[PDB]
Amino acid sequence: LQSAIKLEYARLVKLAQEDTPPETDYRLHHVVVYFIQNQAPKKIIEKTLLEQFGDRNLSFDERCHNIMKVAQAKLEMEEVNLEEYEEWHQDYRKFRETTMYLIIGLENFQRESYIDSLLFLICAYQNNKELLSKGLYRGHDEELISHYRRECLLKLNEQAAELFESGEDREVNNGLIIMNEFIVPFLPLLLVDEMEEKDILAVEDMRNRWCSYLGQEMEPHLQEKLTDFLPKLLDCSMEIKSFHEPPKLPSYSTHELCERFARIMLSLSR
Ligand SMILES: [Cl-]
Ligand SMILES: [Cl-]
Repeated sequence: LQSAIKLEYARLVKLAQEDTPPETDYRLHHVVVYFIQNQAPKKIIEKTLLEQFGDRNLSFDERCHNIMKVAQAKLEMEEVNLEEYEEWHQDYRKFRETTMYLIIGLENFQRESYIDSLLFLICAYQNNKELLSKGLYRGHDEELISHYRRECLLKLNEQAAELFESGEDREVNNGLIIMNEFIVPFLPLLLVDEMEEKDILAVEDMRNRWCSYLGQEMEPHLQEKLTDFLPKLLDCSMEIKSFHEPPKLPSYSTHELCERFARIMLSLSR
């Protein structure tokens, strides 16, 4: 059947146009769905379909063997544009990893493991902005990732402040280590854009919280600690390293990707 590829392409177009609830994202099921929703050239899509049919070497199924030879025939026929071809498949692999960062970030947020959550959400947010640079359908819901990155910062800040309010030397030092390790270094990320008003207000809310302890009386060696810390939190400088190493992802199957995405989207309460 010289048209099995045309049948399959027409099926994926239909899948690509279906309206689906937030837990279901057929871009995670097939690279060609990602391509269709992102206006990939018809030729990029056909080559991807032909290679999915024609890449194998062996078959025990007469009908599939024949479809394999047909696809290998068309593929063997300047029109290749390999850099464009590799670029689209790299973009899809980045979409899958971005999804996996987001899932682990949201899973840990829901478990209230905010230290583990935060870096995944920050990485997901930044990768997602890089995807959406290239088009509207390249990535994930910006307002959702924006919401959880911001709420995860505020909850970790709450955790650090309540440690500080306890007034014990170990807990104060631990709270200040949280602020200096996980929060202060990423404050510039939430100030980059004046249009992102909720992020601006959240940075101001975190800064007010730590300043309001000036209005409280406490052990003076702790007051010296607060006094050295506050300039760090209130600093005007936007100095931030340009590359950050991403947290480690455990190996995962596409099956895991899709199912864990569905499961966290369905249990999240926002
Ligand atoms: Cl949708
Ligand atoms: Cl959806």
